[PDB]
Amino acid sequence: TRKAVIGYYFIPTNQINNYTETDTSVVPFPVSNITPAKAKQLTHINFSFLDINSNLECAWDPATNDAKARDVVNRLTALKAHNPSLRIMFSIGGWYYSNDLGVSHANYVNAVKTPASRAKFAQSCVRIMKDYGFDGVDIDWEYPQAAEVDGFIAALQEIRTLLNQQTITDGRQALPYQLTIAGAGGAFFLSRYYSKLAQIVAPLDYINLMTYDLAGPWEKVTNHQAALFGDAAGPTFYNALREANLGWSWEELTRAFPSPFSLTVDAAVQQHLMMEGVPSAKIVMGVPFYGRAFKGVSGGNGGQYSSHSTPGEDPYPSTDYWLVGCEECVRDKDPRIASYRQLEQMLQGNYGYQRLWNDKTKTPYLYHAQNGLFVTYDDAESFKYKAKYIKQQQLGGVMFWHLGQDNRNGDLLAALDRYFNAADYDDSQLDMGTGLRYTGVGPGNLPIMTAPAYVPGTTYAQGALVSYQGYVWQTKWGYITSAPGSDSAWLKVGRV
Amino acid sequence: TRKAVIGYYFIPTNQINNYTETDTSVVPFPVSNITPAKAKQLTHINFSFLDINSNLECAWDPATNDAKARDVVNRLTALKAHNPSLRIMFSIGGWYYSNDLGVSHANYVNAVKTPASRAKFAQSCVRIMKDYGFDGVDIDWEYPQAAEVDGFIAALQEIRTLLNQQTITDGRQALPYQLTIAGAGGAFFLSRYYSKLAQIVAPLDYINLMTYDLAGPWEKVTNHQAALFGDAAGPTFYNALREANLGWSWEELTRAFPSPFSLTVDAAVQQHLMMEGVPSAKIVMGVPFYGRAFKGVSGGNGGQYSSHSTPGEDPYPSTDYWLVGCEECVRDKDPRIASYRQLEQMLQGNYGYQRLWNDKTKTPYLYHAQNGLFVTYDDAESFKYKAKYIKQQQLGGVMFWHLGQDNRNGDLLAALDRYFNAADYDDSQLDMGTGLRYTGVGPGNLPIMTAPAYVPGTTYAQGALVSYQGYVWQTKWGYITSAPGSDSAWLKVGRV
Ligand SMILES: C[C@H](NC(=O)c1cc2c(=O)[n+]3ccccc3[nH]c2[n+](Cc2ccccc2)c1N)c1ccccc1
Ligand SMILES: C[C@H](NC(=O)c1cc2c(=O)[n+]3ccccc3[nH]c2[n+](Cc2ccccc2)c1N)c1ccccc1
Repeated sequence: TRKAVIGYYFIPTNQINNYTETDTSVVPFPVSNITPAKAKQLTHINFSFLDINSNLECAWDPATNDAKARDVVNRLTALKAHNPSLRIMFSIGGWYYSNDLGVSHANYVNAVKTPASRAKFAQSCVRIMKDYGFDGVDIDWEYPQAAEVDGFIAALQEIRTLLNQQTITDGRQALPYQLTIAGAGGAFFLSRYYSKLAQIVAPLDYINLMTYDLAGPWEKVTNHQAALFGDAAGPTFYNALREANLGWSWEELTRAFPSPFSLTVDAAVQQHLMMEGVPSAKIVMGVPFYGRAFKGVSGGNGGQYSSHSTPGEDPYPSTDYWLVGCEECVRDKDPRIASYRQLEQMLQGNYGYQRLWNDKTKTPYLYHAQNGLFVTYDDAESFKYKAKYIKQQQLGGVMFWHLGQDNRNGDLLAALDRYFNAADYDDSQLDMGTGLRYTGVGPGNLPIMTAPAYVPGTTYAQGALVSYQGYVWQTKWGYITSAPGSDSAWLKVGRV
Repeated sequence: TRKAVIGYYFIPTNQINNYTETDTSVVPFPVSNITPAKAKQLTHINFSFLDINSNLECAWDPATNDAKARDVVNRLTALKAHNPSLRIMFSIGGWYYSNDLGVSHANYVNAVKTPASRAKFAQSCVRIMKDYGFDGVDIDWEYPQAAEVDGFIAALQEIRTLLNQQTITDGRQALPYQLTIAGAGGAFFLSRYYSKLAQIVAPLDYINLMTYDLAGPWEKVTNHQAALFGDAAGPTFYNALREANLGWSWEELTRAFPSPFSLTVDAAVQQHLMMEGVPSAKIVMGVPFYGRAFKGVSGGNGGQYSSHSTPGEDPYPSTDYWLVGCEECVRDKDPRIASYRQLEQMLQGNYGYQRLWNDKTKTPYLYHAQNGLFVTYDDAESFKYKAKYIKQQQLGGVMFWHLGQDNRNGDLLAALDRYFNAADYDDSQLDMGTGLRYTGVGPGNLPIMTAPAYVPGTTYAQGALVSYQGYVWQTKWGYITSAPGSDSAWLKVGRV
């Protein structure tokens, strides 16, 4: 099965209203920049962002010019002529709209609250999709909380029902309408809905893990924002998942959620695989096409794992644009975020940066010795290890944020497509390194084991192993006289 | 309120069928031994044991001679003339009848399954109580498993209704018919039903904690079988309660069930008090009137905390009676258990035993240097700390197993009555020692705490404390934008 390659296309309302394909000063990345070659390297384009209005329906930003917006979407759907597998999705949400303190957060909470509101919202999604020519629905709520999860899920089920009907009605069996979400890529936000991952994923074609922004100005110590594996010299974090409303025992929580742990991409993938009902083929690994910049770092380790003096406020509170060489940061008035395209021209422009590599996290980073700057980002070389990981773990594919941040040649997108599909690329000997792996074990990734069948009437000692009702169980203490699952003495440790 | 003093009277079927008050070789402890003075020192006598037959009704052992059994009961109920507060209870169950592999275990499991079976069993309990002149019903099932608890509880509720009605019908408002159980006194067996303690205790007058047999031949290391507080030099155990179906988070389970922990009487009491809905006044501390003997111990600490060569099979598999001086062990064909009366005479006979004292556990023990023997037991001085504990923790009183194991002067029973009621006994200065206390915290023992009210729209750092909806909550990590109780980030740490 061909791996998914899901690239976000984000364009602000202002850029839609003044859309042009001939002037980077108003629209830096028009649809024209997506050539036929790039469209063939993509499987999905997530147009972003749409929102949920106060009428609890999916809708565009009220300031959007509908005619210009329809034209941009048409420019995107025209790309399907170059790739009959391409889907133009649209995304509802994003951090700005849907975060706890975001402008529209209440609309997300209310839209999923009742059967009537969910049916009304679900219909609005399909309607938006058919009216504008999209190929599926992507929900990016960051993030539903525990009491909202069940309503959120019933909404996803309802959208799945109407999409499947719309697929049959439209004869789209060859390219069915799809439903996806962007999921959390770190344990803290994941813990909000972690216990109900199976029911969340069941109606989805993919869950796109936002396995980036694992470091940023909101953290006291600088770090890699999308490390694949852990670095023992780097910071560790409290495993919030051991506090999720799972209803598991102490042993189960401990074996599944070691704490502290390394906040890595591999961690977020394994934590999804630990739950029953979450198939690997539905997991998509997100990767960033941008870097995160810190100032005020110390020396001695290339800027890694150092305290810093980067403002953490949103938006950027000053007009001090201290990322040398990033005049795209001047345009956006924020020196903390730089696209891969900008970072490339910073490296080749003699600005004082060194490209260093951490062979444990398998990610690059830039260090500025003179002004004390640190940048964490990804490139075509980090994508080689992540692509092999995707294949080894039988994941659904890759997602990235976002297209407009690739270089003008599109090397990041091409690298991803190459690593999955190029007949002349062979990563069988690529060294995945000795960085720390996430070693938790849960109900969904229990190892295959063999054990004698349980015998009623037997008294088992501590550590005895038996097979029962499909699993291998182990006693946590001695003198066990009841059956596995009947008694808290038995721990599930193996499968089949 | 007078503290309860509940003494079990156990007499096997063969002793009932051949009952005599003139021959200790046939009946070692006839009812005659309980004088009016001793009768005034008791509040309850639990006659034991009755059983549940295959008709799912309460009944005597089929081999019992009914006329002789009535004679034994009448000798107990006649004692009520010397103490107008005394109740002669009868107990259903015990280890031999009700343990998982016991002869009648299925009858207990099946009796509580349905409304019809529970009603039939409950009525049989009242019918036995009135027919033989008992004053209440005591259930000693060792122990109901997790799936049986709800049915067990509905059975206890149903007995409560018929007892309350029977009290009205008989004009016994002055001495109402009572309902009790013996509960587990150690975490392993307690974990079977721990989560449902409140609903179990709700219909009861008392739950009698079997806070003994916390050491025995089934343990590899010798230890005190009823230590009041923990000895750091002694063995520690896996805290099974952290594996019970409580639905708590990792932090809550860890806060409530530190592990490993000292298996003590204080542990079992505090673990009951940690649960909401379990009033201290209903908790009764059991104490043993017998000792447990081990052979093959090493020296250096009086036989404490040593490996041993004691058989653990039941019954005792040989005729090797290695407990010097214990003639009663020869009669009973088991050198591992000795009544306090017998242990006293062993100390009086120059058999090689020394009485030592552990001032951490507040319990005595015997050590035999010559043959390497160790005995854990209780006496009148250990009862001084346990009686003071009962008063300090506002428990309902004391229970003991069993009357027939006291000496003929009744010093153990007289000691308990003295420490609770004698005007000339003063334990106000008794030093409870520095033994380890059980420090767990749960919902029934959350401390009162004060914190500023939670503020919607605020971002909290890690460790912040707020008051909300009746509790004080603490953040387990930073950047918290959700309400307490709404999210896995908040930990209940105090009550408002
Ligand atoms: C999609 C991706 N990421 C966000 O959209 C975003 C993610 C976080 C975040 O994980 N996060 C985690 C923990 C605490 C705060 C916080 N805040 C976030 N802010 C808001 C923000 C805050 C401070 C500084 C900059 C931005 C955000 N916009 C992105 C978007 C645009 C450009 C590049 C990348
Ligand atoms: C009421 C008290 N206690 C028992 O009646 C008893 C309690 C256990 C027990 O807690 N326990 C806990 C864990 C594992 C096994 C086990 N077994 C028990 N056996 C049976 C037994 C088995 C092996 C060796 C000796 C005795 C027992 N009779 C008693 C009764 C009469 C005379 C003295 C004391």
